[PDB]
Amino acid sequence: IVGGTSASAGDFPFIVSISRNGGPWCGGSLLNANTVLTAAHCVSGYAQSGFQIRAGSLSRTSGGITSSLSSVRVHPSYSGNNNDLAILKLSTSIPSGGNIGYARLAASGSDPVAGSSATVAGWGATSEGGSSTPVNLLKVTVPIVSRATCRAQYGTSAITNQMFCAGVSSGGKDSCQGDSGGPIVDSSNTLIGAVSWGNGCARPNYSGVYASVGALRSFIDTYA
Repeated sequence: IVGGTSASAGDFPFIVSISRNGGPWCGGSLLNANTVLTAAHCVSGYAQSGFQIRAGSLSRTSGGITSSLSSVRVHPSYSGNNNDLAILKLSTSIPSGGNIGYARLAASGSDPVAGSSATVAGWGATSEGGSSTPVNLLKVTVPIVSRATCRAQYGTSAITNQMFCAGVSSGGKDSCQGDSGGPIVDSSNTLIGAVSWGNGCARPNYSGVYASVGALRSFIDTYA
């Protein structure tokens, strides 16, 4: 996260860190005791056993409850950056309570409205190409950018009906590498997306692009 502040305990009861090979990698969202939602690109085709989920902590490396993976399922229409969601099943069930809870999802068919506030969180870099990453979870609030404006930035084909965008024209506030798969929420803390892709991080006039939960509820609902 670029331009962020430290998340407080319980800000995102459902957020998980996804370590890979013992190191930082991605974020995700705990949907129920045995299921995490993340970005497909975080997991597709990689060795499953390299991943470890942690819930209930502001750190990636201690606190809360861990699990390995039992299975990975990417969206059936995943292609390039499009439809960038995956369902992970956990080898260890994670109970709600305390600072752990399960995500509530954006309604099917919903689409975040330009100008509304959104908050994104993760353990990723604090600058584009940064090598260091924070111990504790960061968050940042950015407005939704209309799909039309986002298509002006990236091209028409590049931004689909299963993506939405968020950021500020001046840049300086965004998700970045290592934040992929983690949550973006609306102002009510309802999960509206997963961190997906963008041109660099926090660049002027290049929004962050998010996989849209509202557009992808059939997949999520079927397999969660």
